[PDB]
Amino acid sequence: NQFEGNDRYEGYCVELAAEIAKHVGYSYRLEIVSDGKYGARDPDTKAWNGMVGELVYGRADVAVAPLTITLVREEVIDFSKPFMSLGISIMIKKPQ
Amino acid sequence: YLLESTMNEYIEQRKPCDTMKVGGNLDSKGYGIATPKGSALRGPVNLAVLKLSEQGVLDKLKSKWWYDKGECGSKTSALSLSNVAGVFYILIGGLGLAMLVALIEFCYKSR
Amino acid sequence: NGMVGELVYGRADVAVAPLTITLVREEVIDFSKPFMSLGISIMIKKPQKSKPGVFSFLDPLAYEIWMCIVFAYIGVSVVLFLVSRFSNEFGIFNSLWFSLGAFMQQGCDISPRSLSGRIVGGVWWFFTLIIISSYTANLAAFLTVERMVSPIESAEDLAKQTEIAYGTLEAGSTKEFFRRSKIAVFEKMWTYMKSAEPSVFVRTTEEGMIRVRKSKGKYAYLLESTMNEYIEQRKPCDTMKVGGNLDSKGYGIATPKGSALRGPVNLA
Amino acid sequence: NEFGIFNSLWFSLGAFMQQGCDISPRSLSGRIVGGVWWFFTLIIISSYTANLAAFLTVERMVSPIESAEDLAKQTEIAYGTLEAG
Amino acid sequence: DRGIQMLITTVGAFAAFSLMTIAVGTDYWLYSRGVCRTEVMTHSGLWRTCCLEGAFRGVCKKIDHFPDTAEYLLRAVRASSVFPILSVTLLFFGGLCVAASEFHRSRHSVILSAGIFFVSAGLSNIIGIIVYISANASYSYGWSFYFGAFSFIIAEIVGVVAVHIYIEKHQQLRA
Ligand SMILES: CCCCCCCC/C=C/CCCCCCCC(=O)OC[C@H](O)CO
Ligand SMILES: CCCCCCCC/C=C\CCCCCCCC(=O)OC[C@H](O)CO
Ligand SMILES: NS(=O)(=O)c1cc2c(cc1Cl)N[C@H]([C@H]1C[C@H]3C=C[C@@H]1C3)NS2(=O)=O
Repeated sequence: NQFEGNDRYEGYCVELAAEIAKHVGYSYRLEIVSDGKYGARDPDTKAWNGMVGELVYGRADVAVAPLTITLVREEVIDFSKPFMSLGISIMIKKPQ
Repeated sequence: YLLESTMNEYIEQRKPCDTMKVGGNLDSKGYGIATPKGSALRGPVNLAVLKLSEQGVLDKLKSKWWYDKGECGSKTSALSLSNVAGVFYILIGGLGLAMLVALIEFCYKSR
Repeated sequence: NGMVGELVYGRADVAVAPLTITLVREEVIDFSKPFMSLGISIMIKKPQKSKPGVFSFLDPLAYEIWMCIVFAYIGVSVVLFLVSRFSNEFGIFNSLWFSLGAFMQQGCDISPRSLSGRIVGGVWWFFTLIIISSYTANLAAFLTVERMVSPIESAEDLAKQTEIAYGTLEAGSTKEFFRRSKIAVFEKMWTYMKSAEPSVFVRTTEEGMIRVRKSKGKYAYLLESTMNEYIEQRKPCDTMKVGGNLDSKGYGIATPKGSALRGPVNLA
Repeated sequence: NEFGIFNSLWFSLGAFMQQGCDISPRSLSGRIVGGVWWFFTLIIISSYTANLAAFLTVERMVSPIESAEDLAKQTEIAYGTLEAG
Repeated sequence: DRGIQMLITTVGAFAAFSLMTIAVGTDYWLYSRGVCRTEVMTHSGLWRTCCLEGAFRGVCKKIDHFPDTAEYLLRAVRASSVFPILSVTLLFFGGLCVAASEFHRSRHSVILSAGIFFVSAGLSNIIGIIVYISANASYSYGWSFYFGAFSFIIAEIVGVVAVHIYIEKHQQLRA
């Protein structure tokens, strides 16, 4: 509440967006996606939702979230080289 | 829960640390900076990411936001003193008791 | 020169080799998304399996337990003497002998007769039973346990010392990485490598592998983790990867800048 | 040198703790008591140190799942994912 | 041999007290890596942690002893350092009795009480060490630690000699 704008947030991707902006030489405002979803094409409507939807339809110019590189998404948006590796993993409650 | 390994690791490093990653990774992939198809930002962003990677910036950011968080920081092995400390407490307790009994048995026999 | 040269000058249309994605190369050729991850890593000649020490019989217990056993032994012996003189006989020398025999599970000529002497004796017997049982459990295992110790076991360790020479493949991504580095450790490493005579660099991975194998643990080869792992698994497997990875990167399928194959290759 | 109560207690304790004693029973009934107590001691102490060795060497707290296949094979644990991910 | 025994006792009592007081005061118990907070190689003691490398070399911060009943008790006992302090106290009273044995000779029990104080001081010391090491669960022990250990050894030697003095006294005056 004491802060306003892009300075309201912190985290890995916040600093990454800052550094990218520095290197590229542009100003930016961090808009949180409205849907709160990462991105998927609804098979019935064929509409992209979430961050991917926001990118495609023109409402946003970049996405600096933990957005996974996938074939379906690469067909509709451009991705840079990966900035972090990962895999699908299982999370279980630790026994006592 | 099936989630991405990065989030899984971050969660497992924070209280209430009752969750844990099991096994390996089901596949291998990565996050990318996205842009609209036919954008003019595509090339510069790619080059920026390469610069950031080669300069250790991404490494430092990862190390900062994952490892340094550490809300909870948690086959011939030597026994440690902590494993047997109880036997030492009993021992010194017993020596104390023996000295006490000896003073009594004295004072009783002195009177 | 090499594959990148061929791509730039138009001699080829694609490169499907283990070509590292780097900034300098990205400015002249178009890379795909990486198809394999790697990092820079250290290969050293596998050290000999160290035989356990002359004093390996101490190994089942931490040093601090041994120290505390010794103080406990003195404590018990002094308190025994004291209580007995307050009550052959338990002078200090015999108290020391009694305690030592109790601990070693031997017994000796004398046993306490007083109540306080018997309390001391009883708790020392109990202590002995717990500690000796714990010590003797796995003893033969500790006496026969070989542990290989790496000379360096880190990048910093390799930078600090000067007895082991370390090199790279030249005209490779790793050499370029070290040359253009700004990190303290890697700048130090490069300053060393540039000046070192004879040249620490090699022409081929096989060359570096042979150099580590024939240098009797005086050469450490800096190569990509994928090749390192592959080699370390092959016979005679007398090499070993030491420490973690110095960085993170990946191999990409290259194409000449402005190629028509760029998009299809990425999607493939 | 005789088996009054305090020396009886001391004899028994030494036998149990594997130390031995000043004194040993000489009568038949004393030796019956001593002999069964020696037997009891040998079983119980041996059981303690046998089983102690086991506790000092067990270190494999094995997870039920340990892999994807083990999650797929069972049906007691439900596993999900994030939507639109 | 009465003179030599009393010399050993008196010098020994002073030695043990000095060593133990230094040890409790000084901060070279443990050489571990850590942070003096304005990780780096530090030297710690019972009370303080202090840096040996960097810009903050010589900055020294108070230990947070408190960052299960058994765990709580261990933390409490470690925090207070009741056992090392009790060892210093008992060594103080032992030395006091040793001094008093020269003046008021009429009561023999004074030198015996010195003996009992020194023996007890050593037992307090052992408990201290065990609590210290147990609570700390790469590292190494420094010279303050070894001073505590040498204090234990000397205290036990002096306890033995004091008790011998009293025995010689009760064996001379009965006959
Ligand atoms: C004349 C004969 C003289 C007799 C001389 C006596 C010495 C013999 C041995 C004493 C063992 C010590 C007793 C150990 C008891 C520990 C109990 C304990 O700690 O219990 C924790 C509990 O399980 C909650 O977790
Ligand atoms: C010289 C003075 C005399 C001293 C004498 C005392 C020594 C006693 C020792 C051991 C008794 C153990 C005997 C236990 C044997 C019982 C089991 C058995 O024999 O068989 C079981 C059954 O027949 C099939 O299931
Ligand atoms: N440490 S990490 O896992 O966050 C991480 C992961 C990666 C990094 C950098 C870091 Cl710091 N860089 C690479 C990038 C550099 C060039 C090689 C692969 C891409 C382009 N992506 S990655 O291999 O996914």
